[PDB]
Amino acid sequence: KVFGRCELAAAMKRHGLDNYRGYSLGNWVCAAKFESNFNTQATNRNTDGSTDYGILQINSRWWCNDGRTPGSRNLCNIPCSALLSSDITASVNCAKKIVSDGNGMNAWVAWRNRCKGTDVQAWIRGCRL
Ligand SMILES: [Cl-]
Ligand SMILES: [Cl-]
Ligand SMILES: [Cl-]
Ligand SMILES: [Cl-]
Ligand code: NA
Ligand code: NA
Repeated sequence: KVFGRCELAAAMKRHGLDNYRGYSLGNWVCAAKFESNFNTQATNRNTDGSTDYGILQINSRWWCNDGRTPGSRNLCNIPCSALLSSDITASVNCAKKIVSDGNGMNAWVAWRNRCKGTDVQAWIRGCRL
């Protein structure tokens, strides 16, 4: 599924991401835009052989099992393909574990490089939430 901007913000808000660990909703929408262009079916290979999956590009080295990342973990206890669903529950619940790991949203390189220090509230401007 390709979400609209405000549709994704509302979905994220209902699943409890708004101000989760102090990150206002616009941070999450900004990260999703630059990680996946709001497409739940996004996948992208990494140089180390791991793969990033779904709307928040969650990687198979640490967080999910895809059966082809040797020596990896599965800390969200899910198959990586669950992260490609039109239902974002698994992505959101796994992202809550990631953002709580110690480095906050800096775990998402694209958030650090494209969202951190910018007016992220612009990403939810105009939305009925
Ligand atoms: Cl947009
Ligand atoms: Cl914030
Ligand atoms: Cl959903
Ligand atoms: Cl933090
Ligand atoms: Na915001
Ligand atoms: Na894995």
